Amino acid sequence: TSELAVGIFVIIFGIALFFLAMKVSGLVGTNLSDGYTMKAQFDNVNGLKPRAK
Amino acid sequence: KSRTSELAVGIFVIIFGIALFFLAMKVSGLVGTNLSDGYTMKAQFDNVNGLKPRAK
Amino acid sequence: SLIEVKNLSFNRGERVIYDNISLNIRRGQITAIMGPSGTGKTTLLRLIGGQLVPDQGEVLLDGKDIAQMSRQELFAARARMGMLFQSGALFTDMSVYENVAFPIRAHTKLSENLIAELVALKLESVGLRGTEQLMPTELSGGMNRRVALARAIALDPDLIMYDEPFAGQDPIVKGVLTRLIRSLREALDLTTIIVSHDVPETLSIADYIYVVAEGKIQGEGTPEELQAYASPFVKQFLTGSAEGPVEYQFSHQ
Amino acid sequence: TIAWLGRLVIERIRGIGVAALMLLQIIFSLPSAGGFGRFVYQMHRVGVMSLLIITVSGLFIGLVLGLQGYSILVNVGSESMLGTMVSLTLLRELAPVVAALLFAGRAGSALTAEIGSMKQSEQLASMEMIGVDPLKQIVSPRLWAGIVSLPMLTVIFAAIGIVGGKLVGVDFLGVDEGSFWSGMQNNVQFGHDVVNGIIKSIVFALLCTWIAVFQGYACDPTPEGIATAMTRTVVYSSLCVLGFDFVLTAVMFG
Amino acid sequence: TIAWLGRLVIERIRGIGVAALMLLQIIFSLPSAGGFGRFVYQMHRVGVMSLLIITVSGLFIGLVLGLQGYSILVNVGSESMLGTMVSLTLLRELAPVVAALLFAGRAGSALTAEIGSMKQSEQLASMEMIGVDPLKQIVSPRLWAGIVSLPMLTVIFAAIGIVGGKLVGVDFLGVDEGSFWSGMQNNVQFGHDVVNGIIKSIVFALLCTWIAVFQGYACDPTPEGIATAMTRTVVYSSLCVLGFDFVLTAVMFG
Ligand SMILES: Nc1ncnc2c1ncn2[C@@H]1O[C@H](COP(=O)(O)OP(=O)(O)NP(=O)(O)O)[C@@H](O)[C@H]1O
Repeated sequence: TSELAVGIFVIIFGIALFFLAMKVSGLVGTNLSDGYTMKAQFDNVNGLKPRAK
Repeated sequence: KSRTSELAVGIFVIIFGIALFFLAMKVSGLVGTNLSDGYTMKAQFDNVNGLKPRAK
Repeated sequence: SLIEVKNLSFNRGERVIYDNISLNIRRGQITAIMGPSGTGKTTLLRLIGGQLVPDQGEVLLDGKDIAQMSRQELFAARARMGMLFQSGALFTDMSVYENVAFPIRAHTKLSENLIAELVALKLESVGLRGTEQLMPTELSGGMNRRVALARAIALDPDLIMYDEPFAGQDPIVKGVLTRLIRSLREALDLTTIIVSHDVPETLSIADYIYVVAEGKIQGEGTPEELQAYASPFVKQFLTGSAEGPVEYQFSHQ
Repeated sequence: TIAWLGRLVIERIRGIGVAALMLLQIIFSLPSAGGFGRFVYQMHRVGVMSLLIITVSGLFIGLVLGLQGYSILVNVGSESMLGTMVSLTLLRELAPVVAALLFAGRAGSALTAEIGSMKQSEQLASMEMIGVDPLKQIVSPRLWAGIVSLPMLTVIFAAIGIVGGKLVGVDFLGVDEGSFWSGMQNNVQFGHDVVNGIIKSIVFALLCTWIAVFQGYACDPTPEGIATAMTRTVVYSSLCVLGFDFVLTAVMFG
Repeated sequence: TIAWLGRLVIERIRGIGVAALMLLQIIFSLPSAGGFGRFVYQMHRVGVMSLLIITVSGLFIGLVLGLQGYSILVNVGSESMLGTMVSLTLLRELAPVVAALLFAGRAGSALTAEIGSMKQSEQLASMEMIGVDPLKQIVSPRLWAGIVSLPMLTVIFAAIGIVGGKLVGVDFLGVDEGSFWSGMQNNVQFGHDVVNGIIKSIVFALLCTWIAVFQGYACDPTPEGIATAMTRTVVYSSLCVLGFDFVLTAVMFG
C-alpha cells in the first residue's frame, strides 16, 4: 500500500534527526568566530603541535 | 550479439587498470613516501642507545 | 498492415537459430507458426521488429525498413502492437486496473476520467468487468491470461501476437481462449499471430501456417495444403507419429 | 583441463565491463522525466524495512565492545578510554562495515532477486515492447533508493552502538560518566571522524547497490540463475566493501 | 489491520518449534554409517570452495587493524600494543564473527538454495517411495560438513589476520619483531584466548548451518519461495550469531 509507504517512511527521517542531533552533542567540537591570526617568534618549540591549545 | 562482446572487454581492462592504479597511488599517502626534497647527510656517534629508523 | 521479413539470419550464443527465413504476414488473416520446441519460436517473434537485432535481412512494416528510419516514427509505430509473452506477464506491483491502463501512458495524455473509462471497456471485452481493484496476484490462472490480453488490446493495435497461448492448460480455458481470438479478430479488424506447439488447435484456427524447424522453413501452406506435401519432417511433425526423422540411441553388442 | 579456469576468468572480467557500461547509462539524471513518487515508495523496501535488523545488530555490537573494552582497560586502570574507544571504533571502522555487510546483506540479496525475477518473468521484455524504457522505471529508483538508505542506516547503527556501549561500560560496570563523555570529545570530532565514517558509507552504498542491480538484471534467462545470482551478489558485495575499506581508511587516517 | 502482525508472529514462532524437531531427528539418529563415507564429498562445497573468500577477507582485516591500531597506539605503546591488540582482537572477536558472517553468506545461501531446489523440483520427494530416508541421505552430510568446515575456516581467518597485522604494523610502519612476538605470548593464553575463539566458532557453526538447512527444506512449493528462503537464511543466522556472540563473550571474558 502506497499510503502506508508514504505515512511510514517519515519515521526514518524522524529517527535520522533524533540520532544525528545526539551525534553532534556526543562529539561537539569548537565553533570559532571573529578569529584573528597572530604571530610570534620563538627560539625552541620542541614537541609543540599543529593543533595545540 | 557477437559485436557487443569486444567492447565489453575493453571496458574491463580500462576500469580495472584504473582501480589498480588507485590502490597503488592512494596508499602512498602513508607508506612509501619520503615527504621531502630528499637530501641526505651522515654523522657518527659514540652511543645511539634507543634510536629507531623513522625517528624525527 | 502487411509485415514482411526477408533473408533473416540470427546467431545467439554462437549458434544460428535462424537461417534465411522468409515470411509474409497477410493482413487481416491469422498466421500461425508450428514446430518442435526449443527451436526459436519466441525468438522469431521477437525478431519481427521487437528488441532483437538480426545479423542479416530486413524487417518491413508497410514496406518500410524499420531499422534506422526514424526515431519518432518508430516510437509511435510501437503503439500498433500488443503481446502475451509465454506464461503472460502482469506487473505484480500494480492492480489490475493499472496493468491494463499502463501502456496508455506511453503514448497519450488523457484526463483521469477517460483513462478510467478505457480500462473499464477493455476489461469487459474479455469478461473482466468489476475486477479492477484486485491485485493480479490473487487471480486464478484463467484470469491472469485474460488480464494480460486486455492490456495487449488496450491501445487498439493492429497486430496481436500470442506467444504459445495453447501450450499447457485446462480444456475449459482452451475453449475460452479460442473464442476470444475468434471474437477479437473480427471486432477489431486484427492481424494475428499464433505460435504454438499444440498442433490440433492451430490447424483449425489459422488461415495460413508455416512449419519451422532447425532454422529453416520446411513447408508452408493453408492447413489443407500442408497435409498434401508430406516431407518426412513436416508429415511426422503434424501427425504425432513416432516414426520419421527422429532419433533413439542404441546399437546392440 | 586448465583452460577451464582461463575461460572463467575471462568471462568474469568481460562481465565487469558490461556492469561499468550499465552504470554509466543509468547514472545520468534522466528519471526526472517521470514522477518520483516511485522513489519514495521504493525506499520503503530498501531502507525502512531493514531498520529492525540494523538496530538489533547495533545494540549487540555496542554491548560487546563495552564488555571487551572494559576487561582490557581494568588492566590499564584507565576507564576514560571507554568513551574514547567506543566512539572511535564505531565511527571509523565498524559502523561503515557492519552496516554495509548486513545491508547487502539483506537489501542486497532481496533487490537482486527482485530485478532478476522481473527479467525471468518476461515483465521487463514487455515494457520495452510497449515503449517504456525499463531503466527509467525499474532500475533507476532502486539504485538511488539504495544510495540514500545505506548512509542513513550507518549513522543509526553507530548511534545505537554508542548508546549500547555506555549502557554497559558506564552504567553496569561502575565508570564515572563524566569521563565517558569527556573521553569522546577528547579527541574524536564531529567535523572529522564522523565525516569520514559517512564518506566511506557513500562509497559502500554505491558498490553494494550497483552490484545488486547488475546481478539481477544483466543475465540471460537461465532458470537456475536466480539462486546463483543471489549468492553471487552477497559474495561480491562483501569483498568489494572490505577491499575498499582498506584503501580508504589507509588514506583518511594515514 | 493490526491482527496481521499478530498472525505473522504466531506463525514464525511455530516454525522455530518445527526447526527444533527437525534438528532433533537429524542429530539423534544416524545409523547408516555406510553412506556417510560421502560427506567428504559434500565438504567440497562448504569448506573447500570457501577458502578464497575467507582468506582474502582475513588479509584485509589484518591490514586494517594494523593501520588503525598503529595510528592510535603511537600515543600509547605500539612497541608492546600492536602485538597484543592484533592477536587478541582476532582471536576473541573477529575471527569468530567475520568468518561466521562471510560463511553464513557464501555457504549459507548456497546451501539453502540447494535444499530448496531439491524440494521444489520434487526430486527429493521421490526418494520417499524408494525407501531412502532423505534426512539420512541428503541432509545428514550437509549439516556435518557445516560443523567441521566453519571452525577450520575460523582458524585460517585468524592466521591470515596475524600475517596482515604484522605486515603493516611491524614491517612498513617501524616496530620491533621482538616485542611484537613476545607481547603476544605474554598476553595471549592458549587457555583460553585461543580456546574461546574455537568454542564460539562451534556454536556458530551449528546454529548457522542448522538454520540454512531448515529454511531450505520449506513447506510451501512455490518458486517465489526460493528467493525468500535465501534472503531469510542470511538474515536469521546473522542476527543469531551476533546475539549469541554477545552472551558467550560476556561469560568467557567477564
Ligand atoms: N538472451 C539470451 N541470450 C543467450 N541465450 C538465451 C537467451 N534467451 C534464451 N536463451 C536461449 O535462446 C533460445 C530462446 O528462445 P526460444 O528457442 O525461441 O524458446 P522457445 O522455443 O519459445 N522455448 P520453448 O517455449 O520451451 O519451446 C533458446 O535456445 C535458449 O536456450
